[PDB]
Amino acid sequence: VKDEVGIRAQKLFQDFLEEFKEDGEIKYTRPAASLESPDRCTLEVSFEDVEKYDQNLATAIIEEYYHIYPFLCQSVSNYVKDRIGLKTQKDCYVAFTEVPTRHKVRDLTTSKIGTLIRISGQVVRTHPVHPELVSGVFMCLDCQTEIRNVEQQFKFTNPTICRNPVCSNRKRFMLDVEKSLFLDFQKIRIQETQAELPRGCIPRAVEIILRSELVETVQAGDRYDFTGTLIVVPDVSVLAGVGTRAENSSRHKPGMRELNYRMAFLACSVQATTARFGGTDLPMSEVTAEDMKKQMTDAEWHKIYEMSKDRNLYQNLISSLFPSIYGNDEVKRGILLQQFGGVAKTTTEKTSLRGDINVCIVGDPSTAKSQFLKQVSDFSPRAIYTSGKASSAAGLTAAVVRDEESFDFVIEAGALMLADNGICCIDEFDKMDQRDQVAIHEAMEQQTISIARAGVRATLNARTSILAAANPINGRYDRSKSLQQNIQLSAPIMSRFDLFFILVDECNEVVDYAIARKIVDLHSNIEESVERAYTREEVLRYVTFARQFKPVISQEAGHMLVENYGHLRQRDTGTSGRSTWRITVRQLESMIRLSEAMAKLECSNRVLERHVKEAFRLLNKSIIRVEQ
Amino acid sequence: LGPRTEIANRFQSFLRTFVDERGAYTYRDRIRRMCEQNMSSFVVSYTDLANKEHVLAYFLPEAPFQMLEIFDKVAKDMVLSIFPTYERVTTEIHVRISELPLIEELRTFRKLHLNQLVRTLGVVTATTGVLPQLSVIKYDCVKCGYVLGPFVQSQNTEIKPGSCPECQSTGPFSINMEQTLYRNYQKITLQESPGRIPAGRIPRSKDVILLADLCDQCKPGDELEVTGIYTNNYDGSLNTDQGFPVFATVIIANHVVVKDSKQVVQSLTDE
DNA sequence: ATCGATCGTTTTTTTTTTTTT
DNA sequence: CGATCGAT
Ligand SMILES: Nc1ncnc2c1ncn2[C@@H]1O[C@H](COP(=O)(O)OP(=O)(O)O)[C@@H](O)[C@H]1O
Repeated sequence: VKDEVGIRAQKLFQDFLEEFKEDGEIKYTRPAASLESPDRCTLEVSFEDVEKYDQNLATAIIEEYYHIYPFLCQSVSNYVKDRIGLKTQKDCYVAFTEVPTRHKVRDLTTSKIGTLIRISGQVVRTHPVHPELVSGVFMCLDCQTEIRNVEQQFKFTNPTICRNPVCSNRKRFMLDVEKSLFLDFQKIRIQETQAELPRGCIPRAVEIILRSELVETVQAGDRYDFTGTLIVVPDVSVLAGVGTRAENSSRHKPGMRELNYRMAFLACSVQATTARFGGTDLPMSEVTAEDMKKQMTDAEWHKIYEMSKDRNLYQNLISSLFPSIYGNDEVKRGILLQQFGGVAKTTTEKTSLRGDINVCIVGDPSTAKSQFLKQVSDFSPRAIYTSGKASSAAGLTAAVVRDEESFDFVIEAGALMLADNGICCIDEFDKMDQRDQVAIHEAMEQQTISIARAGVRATLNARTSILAAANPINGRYDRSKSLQQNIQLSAPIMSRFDLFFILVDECNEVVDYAIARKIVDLHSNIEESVERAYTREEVLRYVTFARQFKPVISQEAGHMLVENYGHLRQRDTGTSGRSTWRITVRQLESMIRLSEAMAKLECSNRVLERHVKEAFRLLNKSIIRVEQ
Repeated sequence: LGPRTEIANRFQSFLRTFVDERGAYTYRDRIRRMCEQNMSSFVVSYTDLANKEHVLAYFLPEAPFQMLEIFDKVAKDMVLSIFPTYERVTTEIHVRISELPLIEELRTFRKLHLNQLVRTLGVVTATTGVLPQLSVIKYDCVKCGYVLGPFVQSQNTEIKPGSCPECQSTGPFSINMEQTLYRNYQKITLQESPGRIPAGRIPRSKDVILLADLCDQCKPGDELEVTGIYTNNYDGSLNTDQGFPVFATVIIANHVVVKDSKQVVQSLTDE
């Protein structure tokens, strides 16, 4: 038999890593040790390590793989047997990696089979889980049916001759779906590499298949690294293949099937890169291996305590993410509270209670209100941005279909709608048509929305806050008309938005030259930016930690937010004579979570009356800022 | 057997022994209340089942089929024995469960879930109308002109014995359109809700079977909770194959629950 | 067991009307 | 074109 060399090879590979494999340690025993209890049968193996210990079985491997492949499972079983009292339930999935060579859709021939190569592309027109009972039990009819044999080939054949008797050799027993061998896969398609975009021909597409553990972790918009298991495809029928046809015409002494095979492709490894984030128990670049609530959730307390303790870190952090930017210092402190948590109570079945807050920008032209947010897509997770007219109202809705593809009417998603716990802000809120506008009129507040005309019990939900992009009528803040005529917009959204912070433009020479003095350290290609206080890694980790705390109110300003709000509406008892304005409890709700988040800054629970006072100050800022 | 007799005995010494509601147990009398309204859809508590004897949680999944059968047999042998008055109208029974500490969303169930205890929900979509199938195997001999007789039926399998009044002969035959037992039917097509999707792509779906007792309750776009169990058509055409078996999956309903349920609904506390 | 004579065997289409946003 | 079925 051919591959007994491969048998002994991975055998003594085990026998070496049965001892140490890496510095008195092994990287593929503790994965197997976690395996031992549930026995899930997936273990990736480093391809480098074949060249480390086995001394270039890569070329012993990377051609006759498809035939050798099954012997690796027997090898796997032999591994698990040595130290575990073992039954042959064991199996072999593999998710190979540590492989160098990266080829594409063009170097395809008869000579490319049985390899392990890594390849990318795109993901399109996905398709579902569709099981397989590959195996069973089948022989003659009478008694002699105990058949756990090798009958699991792709080309399936109930017909078997016999095991013990002289009995039927076409009349089969019945089937076993009970105590036999089954498994799963799916099927999707892939387009040409967007890293390899030549002219002329189409995006030649490949067929693709996935084993058990690979499943439902592919997804549209993602590039990959496969195995190189190009196939002889056990196909059944096709046209246009009018080549010569053959079949075994046996010995003369004193069934048919037309043969035209097609191609597909199979793979048993994935690194869905460019699509990987990780929360806080992932060890980052900067860590501190310590004990904590969880693994690395705040094990950098050794610093994050410090980043939660200073009375200076407020302003320092206000200045630790605008190094390349200069403007007012109010949104530079308020906008983070949009990204910073809210309330997060633990309370009744009254109704959904919200954590997030509406947020706005207005300003004169060319003020880099865009550059505030152009980065934010690159900044936060879940929170990817484009414009609203960057798509249709198949941004909010999906693309409305009136032709038959699966059931002839499909509006079940959107573009705003898939921003769950991230914001997908938009620009140009003034000239956009009043369709998504009145959709947002309740989709921001009552985050539980429906449609008709194509509804599969339409109940969708927004999840996050927003960033606005207004601009005045004349392009300038010419004080010649009221704000209600300066923007020519509605009331309730001007109250739904509990925070405005308009950016006004002027002309004073020192300012503009000071900006160019920013530019002094924008192209000094060494030192083209300004100093900082806090690195990004610790910043986002502190952010990722500061939520898990259960913020609380028991504070006399919590008792006497009645007092500050009574004064809020005492001074706002007017705002009715000269160009009347409106007060409303959304303002209170917003101040509440605002004060709460302002104390969530503290890495502490339990609201303090300082936070109320600053929140009152800021609300006063916003409302007097609304003053004409 | 000695032990394999004790299943029904456990049911019998359950339904009139495990008692709550401050005495005078439900299944002492709830079965009576089922016979009263002429329902034949008694439903069982898994909570209360475990509160009596935990043993039948592991003795289920090896064949919940036979568990359910060996239960409803007990319901008959109790009912017609104490209510022989019953023995005209329907005289056939099956039972239900409504306590499974689990919701499997769709896109969650795989080859491990084969032919065993299940729960899941979804949304209804368009499906068939109202039809029956058969329930018993009987044909008619024509060599001797006799009846082949009634024959024991397997779920989707042939019998064909030689034994019959025609000198156990007459391989050929014909079949009648009467003297044989029937069974209503209806289907469903289950989709997943627009709330609990993976947030923006096409959804998944599998089909579900309801049976003669179970029809004319559902509708397109209705609220639901079902135990069901995982099916397998055992061959969607195995042969020299695709790059893939053309297999499929269904769920067969044991106990369906509506989650709207806009009728007069609740049981009675004793006080 | 072997050969031969018995039995039974079938598949092909593209486009127009009213409806909904 | 395939399997059944009978005898030699
Ligand atoms: N403080 C600042 N920091 C960095 N860039 C600035 C600053 N102020 C103005 N700019 C520049 O001014 C430009 C503003 O244009 P922008 O406001 O995006 O146009 P629009 O007014 O159409 O939104 C940006 O390209 C930005 O680089």
